[PDB]
Amino acid sequence: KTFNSVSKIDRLSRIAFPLLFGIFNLVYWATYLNREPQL
Amino acid sequence: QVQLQESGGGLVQGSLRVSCAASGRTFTTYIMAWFRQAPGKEREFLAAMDQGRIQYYGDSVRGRFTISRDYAKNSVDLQLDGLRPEDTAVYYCAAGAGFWGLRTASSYHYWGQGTQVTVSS
Ligand SMILES: CCCCCCCC(=O)OC[C@H](COP(=O)(O)O[C@@H]1[C@H](O)[C@H](O)[C@@H](OP(=O)(O)O)[C@H](OP(=O)(O)O)[C@H]1O)OC(=O)CCCCCCC
Ligand SMILES: CCCCCCCCCCCC(=O)OC[C@H](COP(=O)([O-])O)OC(=O)CCCCCCCCCCC
Ligand SMILES: CCCCCCCCCC
Repeated sequence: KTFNSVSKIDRLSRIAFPLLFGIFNLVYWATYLNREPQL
Repeated sequence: QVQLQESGGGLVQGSLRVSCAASGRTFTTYIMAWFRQAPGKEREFLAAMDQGRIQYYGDSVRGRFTISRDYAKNSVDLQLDGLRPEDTAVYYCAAGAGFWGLRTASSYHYWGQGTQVTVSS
């Protein structure tokens, strides 16, 4: 009786999806918060 | 990508008309302004015109320079009369929302390349 191995797609997605989402948040907030003119 | 082309003469002995045409964005709801930069001096405000057809002028060029806008063509024109030797400078077209401004260059996000103007006695 063999069993399924843990999906390498899942294994690398666990590190990829949070990492890319965090980098996107970094870039988005950095490029949008500092946008208005100043005196 | 937004561009602000300018056109006009380069040398006068005198009347002139410097025009500015916008592309890539409709500036109907923006303030369109003309600035001037002489060699060594800082950039200064000549004129501005608002969506409400209201005209603001600098003290140095009040009553001489006349600003107008063609909203259909998305352009701003400046008629120059009574030119003098100290009017020699690079003239810049600009468009903005007028935040903290209508007189400060920092309030205008879009800028033209600039057009040289010279007056010879
Ligand atoms: C987020 C995407 C990340 C992609 C990472 C890409 C990682 C990658 O390329 O791995 C191969 C993947 C299948 O890998 P996965 O871990 O799911 O499947 C296991 C393994 O890869 C073999 O298929 C089996 O071993 P064998 O052959 O019988 O010896 C094993 O059987 P068992 O152990 O259960 O008995 C399977 O469990 O299939 C693709 O073509 C990717 C399409 C991705 C398209 C993605 C489109 C979004
Ligand atoms: C995984 C992401 C990593 C980081 C990528 C870059 C992040 C950029 C953050 C936002 C930057 C920004 O000001 O907006 C860029 C453009 C929209 O430009 P504009 O129309 O606001 O001038 O916005 C866009 O067109 C979207 C920017 C994000 C790229 C798409 C991400 C899709 C992710 C799908 C799942 C992996
Ligand atoms: C990964 C977390 C990135 C956070 C960027 C925004 C922080 C707020 C700065 C005001």
